[PDB]
Amino acid sequence: ITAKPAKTPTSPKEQAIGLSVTFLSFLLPAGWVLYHLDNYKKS
Amino acid sequence: HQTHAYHMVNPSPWPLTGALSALLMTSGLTMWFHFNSMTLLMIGLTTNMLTMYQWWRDVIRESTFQGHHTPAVQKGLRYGMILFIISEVLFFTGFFWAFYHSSLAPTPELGGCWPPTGIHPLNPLEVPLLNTSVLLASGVSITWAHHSLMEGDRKHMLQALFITITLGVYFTLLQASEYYEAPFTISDGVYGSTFFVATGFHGLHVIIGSTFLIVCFFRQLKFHFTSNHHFGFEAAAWYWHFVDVVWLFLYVSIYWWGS
Amino acid sequence: MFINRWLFSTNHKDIGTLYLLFGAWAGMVGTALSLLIRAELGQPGTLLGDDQIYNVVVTAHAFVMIFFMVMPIMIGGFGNWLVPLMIGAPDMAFPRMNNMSFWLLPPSFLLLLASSMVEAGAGTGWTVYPPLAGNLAHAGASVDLTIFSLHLAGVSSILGAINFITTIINMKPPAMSQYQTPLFVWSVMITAVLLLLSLPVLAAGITMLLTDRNLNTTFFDPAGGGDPILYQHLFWFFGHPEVYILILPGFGMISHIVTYYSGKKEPFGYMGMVWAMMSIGFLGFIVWAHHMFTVGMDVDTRAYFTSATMIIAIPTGVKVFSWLATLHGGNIKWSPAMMWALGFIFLFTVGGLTGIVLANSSLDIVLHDTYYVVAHFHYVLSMGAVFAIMGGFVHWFPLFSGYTLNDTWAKIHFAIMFVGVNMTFFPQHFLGLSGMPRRYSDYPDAYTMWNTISSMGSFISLTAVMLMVFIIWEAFASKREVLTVDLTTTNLEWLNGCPPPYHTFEEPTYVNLK
Amino acid sequence: STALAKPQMRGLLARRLRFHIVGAFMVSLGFATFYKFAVAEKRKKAYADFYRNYDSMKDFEEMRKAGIFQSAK
Amino acid sequence: SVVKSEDYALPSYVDRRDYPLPDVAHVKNLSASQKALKEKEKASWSSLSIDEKVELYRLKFKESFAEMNRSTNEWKTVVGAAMFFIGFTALLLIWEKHYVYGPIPHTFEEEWVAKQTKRMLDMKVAPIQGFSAKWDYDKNEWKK
Amino acid sequence: FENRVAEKQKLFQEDNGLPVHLKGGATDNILYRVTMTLCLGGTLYSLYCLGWASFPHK
Amino acid sequence: ASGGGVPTDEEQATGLEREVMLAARKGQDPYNILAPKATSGTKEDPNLVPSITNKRIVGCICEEDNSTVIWFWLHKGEAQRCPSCGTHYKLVPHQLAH
Amino acid sequence: APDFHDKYGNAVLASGATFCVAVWVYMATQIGIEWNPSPVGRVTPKEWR
Amino acid sequence: MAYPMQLGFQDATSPIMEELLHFHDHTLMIVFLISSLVLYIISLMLTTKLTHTSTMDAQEVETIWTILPAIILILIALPSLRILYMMDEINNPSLTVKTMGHQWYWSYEYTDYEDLSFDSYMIPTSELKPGELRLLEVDNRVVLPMEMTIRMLVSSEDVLHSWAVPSLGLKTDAIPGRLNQTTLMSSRPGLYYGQCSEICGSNHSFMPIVLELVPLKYFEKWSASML
Amino acid sequence: KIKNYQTAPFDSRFPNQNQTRNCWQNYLDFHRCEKAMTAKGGDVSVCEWYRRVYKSLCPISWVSTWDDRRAEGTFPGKI
Amino acid sequence: HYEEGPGKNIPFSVENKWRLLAMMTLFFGSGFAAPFFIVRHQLLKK
Amino acid sequence: ASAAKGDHGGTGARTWRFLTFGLALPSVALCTLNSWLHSGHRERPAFIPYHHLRIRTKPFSWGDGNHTFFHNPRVNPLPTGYEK
Amino acid sequence: HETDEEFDARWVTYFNKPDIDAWELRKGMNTLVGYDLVPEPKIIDAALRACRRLNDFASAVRILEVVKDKAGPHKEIYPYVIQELRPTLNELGISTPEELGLDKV
Ligand SMILES: CCCCCCCCCCCCCCCCCC(=O)OCC(COC(=O)CCCCCCCCCCCCCCCCC)OC(=O)CCCCCCCCCCCCCCCCC
Ligand code: HEA
Ligand SMILES: CCCCC/C=C\C/C=C\C/C=C/C/C=C\CCCC(=O)O[C@H](COC(=O)CCCCCCCCCCCCCCCCC)COP(=O)(O)OCCN
Ligand SMILES: CCCCCC/C=C/CCCCCCCCCC(=O)O[C@H](COC(=O)CCCCCCCCCCCCCCC)COP(=O)(O)OC[C@@H](O)CO
Ligand SMILES: CCCCCCCCCCO[C@@H]1O[C@H](CO)[C@@H](O[C@H]2O[C@H](CO)[C@@H](O)[C@H](O)[C@@H]2O)[C@@H](O)[C@H]1O
Ligand code: CUA
Ligand SMILES: [Cu+2]
Ligand SMILES: [Mg+2]
Ligand code: NA
Ligand SMILES: [Zn+2]
Repeated sequence: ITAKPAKTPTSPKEQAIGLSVTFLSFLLPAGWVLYHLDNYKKS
Repeated sequence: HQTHAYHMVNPSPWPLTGALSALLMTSGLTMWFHFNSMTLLMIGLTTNMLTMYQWWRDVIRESTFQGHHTPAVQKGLRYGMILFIISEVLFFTGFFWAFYHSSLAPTPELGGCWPPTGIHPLNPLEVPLLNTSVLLASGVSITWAHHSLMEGDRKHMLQALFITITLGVYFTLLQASEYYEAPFTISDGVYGSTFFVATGFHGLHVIIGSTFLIVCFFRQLKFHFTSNHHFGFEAAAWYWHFVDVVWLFLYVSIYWWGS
Repeated sequence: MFINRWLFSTNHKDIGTLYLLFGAWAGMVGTALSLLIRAELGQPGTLLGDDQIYNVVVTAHAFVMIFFMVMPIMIGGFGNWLVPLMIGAPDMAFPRMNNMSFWLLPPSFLLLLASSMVEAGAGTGWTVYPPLAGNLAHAGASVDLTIFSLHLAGVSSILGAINFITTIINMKPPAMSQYQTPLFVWSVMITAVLLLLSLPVLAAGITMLLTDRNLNTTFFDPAGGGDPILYQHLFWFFGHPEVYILILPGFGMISHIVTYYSGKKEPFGYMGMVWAMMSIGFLGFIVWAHHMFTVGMDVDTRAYFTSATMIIAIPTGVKVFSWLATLHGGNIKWSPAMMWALGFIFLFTVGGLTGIVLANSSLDIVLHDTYYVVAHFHYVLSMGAVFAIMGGFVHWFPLFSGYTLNDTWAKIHFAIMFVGVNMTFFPQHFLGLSGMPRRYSDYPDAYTMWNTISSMGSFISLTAVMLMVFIIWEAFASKREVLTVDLTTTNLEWLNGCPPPYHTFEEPTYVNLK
Repeated sequence: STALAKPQMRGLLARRLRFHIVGAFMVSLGFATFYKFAVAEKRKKAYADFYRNYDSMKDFEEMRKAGIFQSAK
Repeated sequence: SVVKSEDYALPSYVDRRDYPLPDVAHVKNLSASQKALKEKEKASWSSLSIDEKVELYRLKFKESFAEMNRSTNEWKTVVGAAMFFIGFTALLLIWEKHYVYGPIPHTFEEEWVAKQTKRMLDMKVAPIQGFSAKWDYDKNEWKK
Repeated sequence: FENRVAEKQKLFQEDNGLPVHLKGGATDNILYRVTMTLCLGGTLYSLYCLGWASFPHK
Repeated sequence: ASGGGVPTDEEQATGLEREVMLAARKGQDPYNILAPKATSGTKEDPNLVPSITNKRIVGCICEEDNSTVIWFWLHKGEAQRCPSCGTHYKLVPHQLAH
Repeated sequence: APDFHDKYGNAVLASGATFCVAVWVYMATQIGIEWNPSPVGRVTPKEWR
Repeated sequence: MAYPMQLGFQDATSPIMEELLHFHDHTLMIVFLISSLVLYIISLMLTTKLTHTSTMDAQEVETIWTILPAIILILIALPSLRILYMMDEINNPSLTVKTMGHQWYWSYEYTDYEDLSFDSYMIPTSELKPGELRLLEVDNRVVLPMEMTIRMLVSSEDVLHSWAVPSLGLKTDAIPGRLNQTTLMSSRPGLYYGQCSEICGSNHSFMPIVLELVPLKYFEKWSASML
Repeated sequence: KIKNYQTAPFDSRFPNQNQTRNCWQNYLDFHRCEKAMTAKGGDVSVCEWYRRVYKSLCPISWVSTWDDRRAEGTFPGKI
Repeated sequence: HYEEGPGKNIPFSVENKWRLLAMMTLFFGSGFAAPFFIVRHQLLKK
Repeated sequence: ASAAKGDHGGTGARTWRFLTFGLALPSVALCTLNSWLHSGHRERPAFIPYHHLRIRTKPFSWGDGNHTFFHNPRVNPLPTGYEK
Repeated sequence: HETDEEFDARWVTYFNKPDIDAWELRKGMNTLVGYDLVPEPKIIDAALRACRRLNDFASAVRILEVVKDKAGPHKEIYPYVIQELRPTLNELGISTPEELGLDKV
């Protein structure tokens, strides 16, 4: 396939930001629940 | 401007209202069976009925009034109704399978016999034979209706279709009376379970098919059908023959062989 | 405008977009349930301290992945986007019904989430066998809410199957016979005929479970003369067609992706590939009791089910060999979609082969209800389906969005996923042969090492899933618009540009007879 | 200078295919042979040799004296 | 030379080893020297210089076979980055061991295992191949 | 009865840009608003009921 | 025994369904219901492809029973050839509803 | 003209492999995970009754 | 029982189980060969610059690739069905024992002569004696005579369960209202473990089976003492 | 008199894995016979074989529910 | 008519990449987080 | 079979009306007489509380929980027997 | 199908057509390189002469590159073919891709 160059290039720094927020968005809420399992298990 | 013959449908809200009426009907049966309340179920049955009415009203606007059913569109609808009726045949097949599984190898809790000890089956030569004659009769009159329509005879299409609907209603009243009179119930083990769930779902399809022929009757009274284009009447007749065929298998299997 | 377009749609591409988004969000729910399973198992002892919860999470993981992730993506998503374009049709036969099959899914999913939130959930297995799923061992609304969730999902799919069969049979150019239609459109036709005939039997079975739980029927209760084994027959009569329905549209996509990236105008042995899919769909109706070899079955019936099940290897082998003969002589482009298809071909073959071991009822006595069955279906089903899905998605994403992905990042995603799934499932074979049961929340200590490695594998596929969400973001963030695409002469869905206009084939294609 | 001799120019992909499919067959035969001796016969012989002079009462008596049984002390 | 979205329905240029003569020339608008070069091409090609020959090739084609077929270092970035994210997953599993999992059962203690192991060899677990088969009951030691 | 389909054909083919489900007039809008009110209000009520049923009432 | 009162399509068919019926009567196919029949497809006797715009997709089934169909845009102007079999096609644009 | 892979590929390979090996070795050996390997050749059996 | 890092089947305790081990070795050889052939052909398809992209004729090759797989299946089916019918053949047992599943423990009935029955529950981890196996031991084992054909009948008093002993090649679902029959014969004395193998609710993982195989005269005396 | 019972032998009437009907048939035969004997003033001793067979095969809870339902008058087989 | 074209044939905006990052985070993160929270809810009921 | 009648020159509206009134509806009339002639209440059987009948594993969602939906007091006993 | 000799003659005749057009030259070469063979010198000779009649130097060079590419790892085949065409290359003033530096990456 061929394509145009990006209309809104996403630089390495912007990719690190997108990847980090994507990762925290799945890791943090599950991490919180699992960290506190014992507070639930005997709550 | 298209230059094929198929129908691009206007954006419509009926799919969403029909999906939500499904969530309310099922949420509502849950509420009725567990939280002692009929509220959600009644709102869902009401939305279901409004959805069906507006959706099929709009198919009639599209075809009779707007002219969107070209022969290609109509052939697609023929396939859709045949594949629907095959799906309903497979649904009844699950119920016949449960029937033969239970009655061909009756367990010791039953007395090891069929019909179970303590079950007194209806006599298949009484009302069940009558109901058989009534549905077969209505298969002959709906065929009279169809030929009168193809032959351009308005009054005799109306009379034959009325007679067919009157027979469907008579079968429904008969079956209601049989259910009241029956000495066994749905809680009478697997005899009651197979008998009432399999004939009850058949009865429900008799009510749906009768309602469909009643819609065709009012469409014919308003001149919607032409002598050559009348697919809603064909679909209603194929469905009504389905209902008759399912009844013949119920009568032979459950009422006659299983007695 | 927004509501008319996205809630009242009658357009096959938008509705297909909706199903891709739905299925992607389902796949996150499913993946999180799978990570909970493997966290409970990742070391000996109890994590959740409540095995009724562990059974609910296992039951939900399978229904979400099967009914809310695979079927919506493959048939609702790729089916609706691609089948009309591949046959030059202006939309599906029933464009407004098509929108009800999509909208029944969010309510069906809400009912399943309701089932897990009320009472103590339905901790039944996705087979929902009575009497555990009955009203004494699972009293309360949860199993009924699961039964309704499956009813709404069945009706969505039976109506989708009527629409796809009619569209495919009625809406091709007048010169194009069925034997001029692409293999993906055949794989969809055949999946739809399986849906049409199998779903109504599962609706009969689960409606009888519903009446046994609420109306005092006794189809499956021996006290009234019922039989729990009758449920298993009606469940599996649907359930074996269901597994071929999960893979058939994956086989269709794979034939297109391997043809395309081998630079070929056509798959090898097209009519052999049509025959093989029809044969697998036909034999898929006469094998189901291989799911029941330990219920107390007569020896001649075990013999018949063992032999009929194995026969499926013949047509499936013709398709594996034909994909290899399609790569043969190709100018191979090693694009990320090609990697996903070649991973499919190898990992699907492994799983199909462990299926053939299980078809031998004498070995199945020892292997039934152990992790060897779980390893089987996570290779052929979880990996074969998911890898055909990922290969489809990376292949066709520039068609549906108009934008390109970063191919390097997509290769990276492939590599990480390939390591993860193999680390997670491959040791489950050893667990199975050495006798670890499925559906357990903890195991005898001897099974620790393989469980520990399988749970570490599951985290590797999680890192892949997170990465994939970033990869889609980056493509939409960067906005590299497509310019040119090769082999449009044998890939009609790309010839209207990327994305194609809302209405395509308003003027139909011209195809002569001659 | 020396002219170059004419090489085989036709069917080179097919030729390569036939060579390696034959090769893969030979290797398959090799492996079947290795496997029947490293695994399958190995197993038959382990079982056969174990049971050849096996004395089940003696094994039971050793188990009983080690204290393993509920029904035998 | 610029390719536009609105050109999708027209034949386009591709460099593919298996489609060596594409449907259009790489350069469609020529300079006046390029045009005269095309005129010169209609006379004996022995009169064209090497540079003119190269230029006629480059007006017709974008990349040569050697160029389009070249290998790249992308595999290093792919394999490296896949290793980096696999390494990151181990950070997740260190966090889960530290913060989520409690103690394993006491049956994994060294002394329990030693006793349990004796009791497996007392009951001759897997005596033919798998486990007791590897113990020497005469010498009272694992078989060498 | 008399055949008045041609009147209806004129009505529903009027070039007024209305989608078919509202092209019969004001009565269509009212029926549409009843149906959608009941569906959306019922759906909010079923979410309330799940909220209620999600917790033990002892 | 027999009477009338049911409309005929001649009387009551409307919209596109009426257009297709009236066109079929004149033996025409403005809505592409039929498969066109091939010409010899040479440069002198090209397949003639009607369009209401300036380009139309053609699928060419190069030999009877091929399962592979070859697809390409055919543009107004000089005749174009199938990229597989070389058969010629020429676009004949315009019109429909008068 | 160097792309990303020509300029960064060797670094990405080298550090990604080093990092991956280091952190998995540490996770496998330093944090108390019980792999439960075979007793064969490793455990001295001890009286239990 | 299984042992740490095990890859294959538990060693065989009954001659049916040894048959299955040899049949599995034969089938696994065929599975490795095919999977390794497909992986090899894939690598071969992908490792040449030579091309051939024109239409290829498929009927010659589809013969080999339907007949060869059919022969391999018949070569699995033949030993496979031999075992199946062999296990099924008339045995004459010397003893019948019934087991009933419950949520979540098993009971056993040995009522050929006297009325003997008892319940058998998992030993909780905190109550295990040194060296005993977590999740596997029970309070009351199923003591049985070694070297004798026994008929086990299996049922349930509540939901489904399944009664399994992998070293003996046994797994028979336990279904309320049904009496499923299987035969068991141990070549050796010892302790053989298994675990419930049909999901039956929150303690499915915690209702194991332990057989204790001993000479007949010990079995007679143990039976007498359990009355 | 014709004894040395060890367990119920193979019965070609019930050759397969589900033995429910074997248990049930021998329970019915026992009680039918015992009924025949007790009535016609003969001796229950001749009914022994069916007694031994259904004792060996039938779950105790089945036998005990079926004895209760005979006492209750709700046993569904014919004796 | 409706908007056509890249970025316009979808029910979410891609006009700003950071606002898109937030919408995608909430969309996929809410699917992923749900089962953790449903297990918390069932452990908290007893 | 051919039935025992004849027509086939044409199966049109006239023929199917002839079958409707000449065979189908006379059949229904005969069966209606046969039924409404073996009608008349038959003597209800002695109640026996068999455990495979009158099953109650959950109360019904209507009435007192213990009556079936088309409960007929004359012929449908409850688990504890016929109603007063 | 046909003998090697027949196949080669058919392709010689295709490219030797005096008024072959540019569409036909491309169709020919792009069809021919789909086959499992490196085309014989005589076939390549005729296609390079079609290039001459069509005034197309660039396509003649690219035809030489594709002969090399079709030989894959059989490195003796391309020099043999160039050897064989040398009288033609000389007569028509066709420089090889190597002589033009187009083999360097
Ligand atoms: C993830 C950790 C794994 C730990 C490994 C073993 C530990 C050794 C202990 C220590 C070794 C000491 C010797 C003790 C011998 C025990 C004998 C026995 O009773 O034997 C029974 C055993 C025999 O098992 C073995 O003899 C181990 C061999 C493993 C199979 C070969 C593939 C190697 C896979 C690579 C690693 C896994 C992930 C990739 C696998 C990719 C998918 C298959 O159990 C099986 O039945 C497992 C196979 C399941 C069947 C699926 C087969 C499909 C083929 C797989 C692809 C092959 C072609 C590609 C060729 C391979 C190219 C990739
Ligand atoms: C994508 C979904 C999918 C697919 C396609 C398959 C395909 C097959 N599966 Fe199944 N299967 C599952 C999903 C799938 N399965 C699931 C979900 C379960 C568990 C359900 C539950 O309990 O939850 C399951 C369970 C299951 C069982 C029950 C095991 C048990 O519960 O004890 C069995 C038994 O026979 C079985 C067999 C097979 C076979 C023989 C195939 C065949 O179709 C495979 C054919 C493929 C090949 C053989 C490989 C390709 C072929 C060649 C390279 C040619 C040469 C090969 C030979 C000569 C052998 N599968
Ligand atoms: C004259 C024939 C007309 C039939 C219809 C009449 C009644 C109410 C409406 C619904 C019809 C539904 C069809 C069948 C469903 C189940 C049982 C119904 C058949 C019936 O009516 O059976 C009655 C029992 O009804 C009962 O429980 C009634 C319980 C009513 C609640 C129905 C429960 C809803 C459950 C249905 C779920 C449907 C799932 C559908 C799947 C769709 C596919 C996805 C029998 O009466 P009885 O007093 O036991 O015995 C007679 C003694 N004198
Ligand atoms: C107490 C009463 C409530 C009972 C509960 C359930 C409700 C009853 C529903 C009864 C079904 C009514 C269907 C009416 C359809 C009217 C629309 C119609 O018939 O539409 C026709 C197209 O057919 C078409 O769509 C064919 C469309 C066919 C629809 C078939 C529907 C069957 C529905 C079953 C639903 C339940 C499932 C069963 C449960 C297990 C329009 O084309 P023509 O007729 O050719 O007219 C055009 C000519 O005039 C031109 O000259
Ligand atoms: C299967 C998917 C799961 C994958 C593994 C998840 C990886 C974990 C990512 C981190 O998650 C967080 O980590 C914490 C600690 O590291 C938490 O803070 C807790 O820990 C503290 C420090 O001990 C306190 O500062 C806080 O109150 C807090 O609740 C917490 O809330 C949480 O969001
Ligand atoms: Cu009992 Cu699982
Ligand atoms: Cu199956
Ligand atoms: Mg099971
Ligand atoms: Na655990
Ligand atoms: Zn062509």
